[PDB]
Amino acid sequence: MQDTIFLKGMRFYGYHGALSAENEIGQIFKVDVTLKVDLSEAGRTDNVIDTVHYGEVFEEVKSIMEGKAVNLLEHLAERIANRINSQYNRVMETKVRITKENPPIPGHYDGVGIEIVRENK
Amino acid sequence: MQDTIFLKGMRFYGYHGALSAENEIGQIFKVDVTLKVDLSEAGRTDNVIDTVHYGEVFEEVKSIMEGKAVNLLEHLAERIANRINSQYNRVMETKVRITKENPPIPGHYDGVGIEIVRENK
Amino acid sequence: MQDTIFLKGMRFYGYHGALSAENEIGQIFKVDVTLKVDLSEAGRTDNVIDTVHYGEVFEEVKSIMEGKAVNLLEHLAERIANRINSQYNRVMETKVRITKENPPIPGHYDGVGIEIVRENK
Amino acid sequence: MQDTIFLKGMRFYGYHGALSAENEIGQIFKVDVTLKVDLSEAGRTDNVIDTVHYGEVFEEVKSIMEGKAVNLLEHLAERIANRINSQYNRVMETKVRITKENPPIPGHYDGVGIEIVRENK
Amino acid sequence: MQDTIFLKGMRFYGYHGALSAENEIGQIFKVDVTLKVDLSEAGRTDNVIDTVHYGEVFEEVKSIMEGKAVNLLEHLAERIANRINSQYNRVMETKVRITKENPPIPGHYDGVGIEIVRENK
Amino acid sequence: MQDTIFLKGMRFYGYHGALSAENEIGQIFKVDVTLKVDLSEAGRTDNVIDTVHYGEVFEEVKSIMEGKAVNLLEHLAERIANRINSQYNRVMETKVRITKENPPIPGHYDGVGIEIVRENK
Amino acid sequence: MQDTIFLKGMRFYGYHGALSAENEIGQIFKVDVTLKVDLSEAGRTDNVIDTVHYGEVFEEVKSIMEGKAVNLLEHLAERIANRINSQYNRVMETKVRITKENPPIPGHYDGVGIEIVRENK
Amino acid sequence: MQDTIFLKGMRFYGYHGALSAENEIGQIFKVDVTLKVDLSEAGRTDNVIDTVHYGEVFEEVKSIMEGKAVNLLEHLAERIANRINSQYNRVMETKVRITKENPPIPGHYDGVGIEIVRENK
Ligand SMILES: Cn1c(=O)c2nc(N)[nH]c2n(C)c1=O
Ligand SMILES: Cn1c(=O)c2nc(N)[nH]c2n(C)c1=O
Ligand SMILES: Cn1c(=O)c2nc(N)[nH]c2n(C)c1=O
Ligand SMILES: Cn1c(=O)c2nc(N)[nH]c2n(C)c1=O
Ligand SMILES: Cn1c(=O)c2nc(N)[nH]c2n(C)c1=O
Ligand SMILES: Cn1c(=O)c2nc(N)[nH]c2n(C)c1=O
Ligand SMILES: Cn1c(=O)c2nc(N)[nH]c2n(C)c1=O
Ligand SMILES: Cn1c(=O)c2nc(N)[nH]c2n(C)c1=O
Repeated sequence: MQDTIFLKGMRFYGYHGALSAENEIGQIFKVDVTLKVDLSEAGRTDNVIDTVHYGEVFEEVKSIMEGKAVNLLEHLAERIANRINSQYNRVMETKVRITKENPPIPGHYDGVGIEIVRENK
Repeated sequence: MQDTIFLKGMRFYGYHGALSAENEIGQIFKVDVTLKVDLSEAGRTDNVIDTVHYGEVFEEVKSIMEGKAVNLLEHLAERIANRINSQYNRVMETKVRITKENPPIPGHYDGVGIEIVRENK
Repeated sequence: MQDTIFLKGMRFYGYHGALSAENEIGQIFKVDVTLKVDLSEAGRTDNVIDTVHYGEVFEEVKSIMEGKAVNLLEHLAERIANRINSQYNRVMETKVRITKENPPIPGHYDGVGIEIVRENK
Repeated sequence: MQDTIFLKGMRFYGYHGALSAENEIGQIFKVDVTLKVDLSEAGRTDNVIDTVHYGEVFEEVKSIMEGKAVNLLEHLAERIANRINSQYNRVMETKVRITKENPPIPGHYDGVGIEIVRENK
Repeated sequence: MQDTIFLKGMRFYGYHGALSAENEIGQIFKVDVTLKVDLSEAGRTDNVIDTVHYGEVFEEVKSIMEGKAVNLLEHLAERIANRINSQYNRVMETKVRITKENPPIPGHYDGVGIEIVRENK
Repeated sequence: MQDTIFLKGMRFYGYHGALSAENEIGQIFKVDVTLKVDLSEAGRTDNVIDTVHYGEVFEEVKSIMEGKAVNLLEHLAERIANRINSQYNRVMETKVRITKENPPIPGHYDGVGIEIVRENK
Repeated sequence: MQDTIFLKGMRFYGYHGALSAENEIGQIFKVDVTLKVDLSEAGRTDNVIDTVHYGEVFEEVKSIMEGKAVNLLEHLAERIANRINSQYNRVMETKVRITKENPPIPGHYDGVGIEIVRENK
Repeated sequence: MQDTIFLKGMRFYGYHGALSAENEIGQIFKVDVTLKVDLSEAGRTDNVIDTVHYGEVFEEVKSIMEGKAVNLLEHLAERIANRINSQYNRVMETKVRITKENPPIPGHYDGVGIEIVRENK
């Protein structure tokens, strides 16, 4: 099964970061979420109830990215993946990518970050 | 076999959507279509008859994206995949991606959507 | 005097629009603000008090773009220009540009909108 | 008066061109339209009747770009400018820009084209 | 072995096409070439003789894209793949992608095209 | 008179440069050309003879950018402006912009260059 | 005289900022420099001595952007403009633009900043 | 395990190259680094000590890209991969991509380069 649902380039202003100054000032975090879901029934019925609603998905992502400040990107991505899988049975697997296009790194790069893939149990 | 034929970034203005206001106003839908096809004969002969004509492919995609208004993206992608496979034997498999870069989602993201891969029977 | 202060590409999700469906669903509004201000003293002193603070400027723009829903872009731009000039004497003139990259217009365009220039009285 | 209304990046597939092969095949034409209009009343009242409706403007542009095939870009831009000024008194002046990003020119360039500014009489 | 050598976004103005008008006028063709090659020796020695020279590769691609006019993209990609493999033993496999961002297709899309992967015999 | 004709982003691979190594290796030069021309007659008649043909213009630019290697950008832009004005009476003024996006400058910048405006005598 | 010399998109990682946390962490500053200079002699002679060398210009900009940490953008732009005019007589006027694409501003915008134009005395 | 850590679009100005003129003048090298690392513990603990610090990673990449001049890209990528794996046990595998967007290649392409994947021993 290679069907997916996606939310690309979501961006949030949060105060996460290991450096005290990071949590003080804050920055923009870019998030990509890809969910493994079978979409043939929904594609057959045309009934939004036979699939996963993204607006809802976006609400989960948001509430986490714009919530309490944490240290690592790995913690935010793990809270999002775990949160999405717990609420939706149809999501067979969840992939979370978080990019920090402007970390406290003296240099020229397009962005830094992490990505994780969490299968639904 | 890893050969493909592609039509990237096709965009259509349709009135699909689960929200009544969506079907009223309308929006732009971006579509990516990748077809699995063996192109060595055509690459050998140089005869357009030994391959799949995209302009035709685009016509199928268009007629569906700019046709009657439906509820889900999964329905549009399933009508396109099913329609392409039924008309072309050379297409061993069809992948359809539809992006809604501006859904009724209060936030900042690059786009939301779905993707499906339908092997030809 | 050709010095300016600028805030480019600010984007807000608001429910402004003349069509009822527009106010229902909402969309993203992109805003560009250019202020006429003499920056030689501040450039000489290096004292933020001798110039106009943008973060503050952004707060004014935001509070208007993300406030009550209105009909026209001309009303939002006029509320922003009038609001910026009333609060800052150093701003000799204010230019406001608002773009609706996705209005209820069946077609392919990069965006539509208005721009106004309001000298400070 | 430096207020304006704009429609940027409109794109149409038309068959205009001096070369017979151009009119046969066709291409995409990108159009930018900037109208000189006083928007303080509309910005004051918030009444769409006190300003120029772009969707209407876009309809005029479209009907010309997607109408009969002509030879020059100068003819299309002159038909659009003349057409916009004749229908709207509030438009003090109209600027039309048409770009042919893919003319029959053997080379590497981003695009070619013309621009005209037509004051309303 | 997942090492590769690449030449991305090469663009050529050629007169290939099935439509007579296409061969008359011409257009820009974008080409992506990815070659499978083991680069540890060259990465170890730092000797350009232990690897595949791209400038040479580009010369082969060019001479084909800017040579006699043919009908299909599949023919150009097959002439390039076959030509690269015949001249270089180190290339274990060659992938050719050709995009026609402006074919004679009445519509709005980012580009159309084909891709092929040819293992070296 | 604010009408213009334009050729944007033309790019050529030439060996111009003050540094011997520059003339040896070569680089890509990006060129923008804006010509002042009255386009109302041509816009009225639709006759390409009542205006300035760009393809021709591009040929002049090309023959200079891809010709003998010189030292300065100012020399190339002056040869182009002077060449365009001498051949076309309708061009009331010519503006030439040449960008070196990759000069021998150790740093991170989008590009360097010059621009000149030459009225036709 | 409308000739200019330009350096666009220069970017530097500096620790300037009014907020202590800003000077601690640092960020990327984007700089645009446009110099008013008559380039007809240099365009006539082709002698780099009859014009202003940008690499040198870039060195001045750099040494200031990557030097001691200051409070305002207005101070950096004033040090650059003043520094360029003092060293080059041919520069009739200097324009400096500095953008902070990621200031400590909780929001979504493309960038904030200032611009100044300093005529040479 | 499909988790990764990434640093995309890092760019450095180095003097590497097989052509003497290349080492003389220099150019910008773009680097992409993807590291295979298990991020569930760190995602669970939120402790930066349970993962690989990128700023450190960037320092290794930098010191190599901005160090002594070498001949091939394969040598730089092999020094980076080997250097990252030797210093971090958590990195199960390292992928290095280096692009030369402006090599001494007379043509129009987006960039050329190599990529390697080095599993950690
Ligand atoms: C905030 N933050 C992170 O999340 C992080 N994750 C890794 N792997 N390294 C990190 N650093 C340095 C950091 O500052
Ligand atoms: C129109 N529309 C869809 O097609 C859709 N598909 C999914 N999975 N969720 C959807 N929502 C919320 C929607 O409004
Ligand atoms: C919401 N809205 C506007 O603000 C507007 N301003 C002009 N000039 N025309 C407009 N239309 C059609 C609209 O729907
Ligand atoms: C279609 N077409 C034009 O409109 C045009 N306008 C100018 N000035 N030159 C032109 N050429 C060559 C052309 O083919
Ligand atoms: C020039 N040309 C092609 O190469 C081609 N290849 C496929 N598969 N279809 C094609 N058409 C319609 C075309 O015009
Ligand atoms: C090739 N080249 C130029 O054309 C040039 N023009 C100015 N003003 N400065 C220049 N330098 C340094 C250069 O190398
Ligand atoms: C660092 N910094 C500035 O340079 C600045 N310049 C203006 N006008 N406002 C500014 N703020 C808020 C700031 O933090
Ligand atoms: C500097 N340099 C390289 O690193 C390289 N690597 C390959 N495979 N070919 C190369 N050429 C031509 C070059 O000039």
